Amino acid sequence: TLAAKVDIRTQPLHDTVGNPIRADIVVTTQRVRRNGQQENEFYETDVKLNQVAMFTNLERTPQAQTPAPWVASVVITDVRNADGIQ
Amino acid sequence: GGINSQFTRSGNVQGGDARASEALTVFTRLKEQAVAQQDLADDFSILRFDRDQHQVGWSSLVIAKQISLNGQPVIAVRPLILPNNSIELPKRKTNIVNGMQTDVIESDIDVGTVFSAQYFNRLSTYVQNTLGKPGAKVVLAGPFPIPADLVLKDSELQLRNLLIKSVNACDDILALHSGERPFTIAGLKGQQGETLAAKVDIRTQPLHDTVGNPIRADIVVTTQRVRRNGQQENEFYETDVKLNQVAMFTNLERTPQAQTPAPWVASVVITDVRNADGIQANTPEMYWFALSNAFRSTHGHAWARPFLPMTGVAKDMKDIGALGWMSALRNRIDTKAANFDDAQFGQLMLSQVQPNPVFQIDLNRMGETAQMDSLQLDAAGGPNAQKAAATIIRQINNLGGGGFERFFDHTTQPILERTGQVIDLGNWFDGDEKRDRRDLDNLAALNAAEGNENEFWGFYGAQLNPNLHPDLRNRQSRNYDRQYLGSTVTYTGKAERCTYNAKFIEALDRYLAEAGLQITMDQRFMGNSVIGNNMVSGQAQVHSQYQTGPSSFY
Amino acid sequence: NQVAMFTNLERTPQAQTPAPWVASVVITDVRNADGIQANTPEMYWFALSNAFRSTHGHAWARPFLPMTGVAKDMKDIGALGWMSALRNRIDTKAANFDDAQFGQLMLSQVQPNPVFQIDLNRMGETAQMDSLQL
Amino acid sequence: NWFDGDEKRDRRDLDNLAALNAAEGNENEFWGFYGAQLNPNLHPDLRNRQSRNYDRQYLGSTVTYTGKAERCTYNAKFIEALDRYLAEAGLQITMD
Amino acid sequence: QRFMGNSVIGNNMVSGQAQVHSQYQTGPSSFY
Repeated sequence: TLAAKVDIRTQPLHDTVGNPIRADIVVTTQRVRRNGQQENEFYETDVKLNQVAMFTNLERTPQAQTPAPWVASVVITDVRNADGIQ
Repeated sequence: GGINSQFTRSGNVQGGDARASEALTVFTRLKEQAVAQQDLADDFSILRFDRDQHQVGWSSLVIAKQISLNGQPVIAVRPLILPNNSIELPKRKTNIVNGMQTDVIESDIDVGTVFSAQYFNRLSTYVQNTLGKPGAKVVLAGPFPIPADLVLKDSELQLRNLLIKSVNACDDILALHSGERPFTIAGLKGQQGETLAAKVDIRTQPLHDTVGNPIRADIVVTTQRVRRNGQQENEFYETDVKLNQVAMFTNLERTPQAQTPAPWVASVVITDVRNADGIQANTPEMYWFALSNAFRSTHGHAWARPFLPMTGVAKDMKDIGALGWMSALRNRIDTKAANFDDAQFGQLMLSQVQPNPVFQIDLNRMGETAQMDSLQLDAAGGPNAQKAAATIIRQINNLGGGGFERFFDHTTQPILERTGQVIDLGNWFDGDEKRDRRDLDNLAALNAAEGNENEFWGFYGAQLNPNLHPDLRNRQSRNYDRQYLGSTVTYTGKAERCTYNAKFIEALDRYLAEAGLQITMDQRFMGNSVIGNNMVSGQAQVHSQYQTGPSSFY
Repeated sequence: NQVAMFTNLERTPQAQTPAPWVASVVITDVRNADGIQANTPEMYWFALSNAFRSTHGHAWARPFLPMTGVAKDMKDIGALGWMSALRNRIDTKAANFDDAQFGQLMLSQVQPNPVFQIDLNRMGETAQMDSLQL
Repeated sequence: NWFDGDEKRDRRDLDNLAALNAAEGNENEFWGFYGAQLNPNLHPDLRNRQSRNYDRQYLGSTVTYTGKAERCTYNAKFIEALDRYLAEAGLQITMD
Repeated sequence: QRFMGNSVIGNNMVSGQAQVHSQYQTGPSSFY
């Protein structure tokens, strides 16, 4: 089965040339192949496919002063595949 | 997986471990250099245990030396784990329940859990297949991981010392399996009119491991040979007169009594036990002889010496005045004052500290003395409880003649006790130099949190609460260290704390003392401490209704 | 079987680490089940043996804890603080007060072990055993 | 037995804690009440008189005496010996 | 003479408690 794991980060991600990229929320997709008597304890075979880096930002609607004043907008910065996949 | 084989784009990316080949090359060059300088002998081999083609958590380096005993080959191995920071092992998930809600806890995996029975079985099979002997017997000599965040390009001396020590350990285990003369104190007389002296020492800078790992050490007890004759020659020159060294530090524990006995009890923790640098041999009977020096620290209450304030500086991390926060007066006792001195320091220690200490040891299954720490952990409790105790008793009997039964009875007396406490091993870089993570103790936490008792009590419960799950305790301990110490903490391993039996230490000391071992070494009135021994118990002897009713029984 | 018990506090004569007060448990009534119509001497000791079992989890101190909602003020345990180090009484029936420091109070002012006593009566239902014990 | 406002109750409800609650801060009166119970020097009739006066003072006017009883203390070792003998004799009782 | 308390109740005290029915991971060892 395919499982998706969410993650919250505080250190920025890095590009292939060392360029930092802001990333607060990281969503990944993995392959879970846990059978009954699974062998290879503590050893994993590259079970990971995708990775998306996201961070949220707040925008204020122009209403003078029940709806909330602020609206949360999520910005997608980087989309990439697994390192193993060429 | 199959995706790469399904598209097959030209070029290769990743798929390799680069912290094993370089280490192997470095070790081969170091071995060649050592052999060239007539430091070792070309009789051992160095092999690589790749994780990729063996499917294991961590790659390792193994140093195998083989001999022949009665026609049966014997191989001794000293694996060296090689953790890498470029890859992440999958974490371990645990579930706990609180009321109507269930949550998932993500733990972390240490080096110790990687080295399991299956790992050693695969390593032994690989070594047997590589060396050409399928049925050869394989005996472990003690694993020793190489810590991460260590640059191998400029650490040649530590690696060289580690290799020589590994060869020495392999020789030691091979000699023990072959069978040699046990080390006894009867051969330490020297028949030359010398005596053994023990010197106590108080330190402030941490001790260092063979790979630069800091170790906290406040009290150091050593044993030396004093050979000062009449017209002694060689002035200012000394010939390696030193045998043992034990590093100790004290910690305070509070008994649960509501508010004449002192509120706090002092517990002494033994961190490192080692022999002299000159001595290249390590045998089981030397370990107990070195450990016997720990009890000698109570000759003049030397365990309380580090507690007294130093003049001129105040790090405010080990201040003893914080002990007064929970005393009868809410505020703290103010040291660093003109009036304060040793005159009432003794009064404070008498009125708030128990006179007798407690002895504890921080056993580590992955340290330098792993082969004895594992044995003591097994003797503490488990399926192998009788065998370990019998082996320990046999070793103690072998050291110093025999007849240990007159002082101890292992049949109906526990040797070591497990307190159910797990201690992290790490280092935090102070402003001046790298220090040890174990510097944070009960007194340090009390100093950090001036008056808020609830936070300190939460921290104290985060260590030894039996009701709370161990993973939560580890999480709280890792959060508190970050809160207090700093952002430079780097964990390296795990350790367990155990408490020795009170009678066992005294019996061992008395047995060694009676076995011909003689060790020599080194104010305002307060009242009469001897008048209370003589007290009359009795009282002077001088000559100077119950209505009933009918009973069916009689 | 069924045994009815209630605890009472006695004060040892010590002038001012041992707790000032000692708890004494008084056994009032010992009886068998309603269905059983037989009364023999060997059942009395079997029933009385149940009295010692009340100390399995310090169950003798359970009635002392305050009840929520009502306060008859006749069995209040806060009066024990009148002769304590502080002159005033400890104020129960408060938001902060709970079992967290109730155990602390019992440890610091009540002896851990109880005392067993019996109120023998030569004219009660079990007169033939009360007279023998007297 | 003394008739409470709601229903008839038992006279033994008045104990050391009840007397301490009734007398808030006057320690001397409570000490006199405590001595009225187990003073060996004072005669038993005076102790009964004081105990009958204190009950009237605290409980109420509905007290109605019915009999007499005596208090005794079991031996500490006897209870433990009896419990151990019954336990070793094949009796197994389980609870929380 | 004024009463001060019961000096004999403390001699009789129950010492015991009511008697009712109601990990350890290891590693390789060279010794055994």
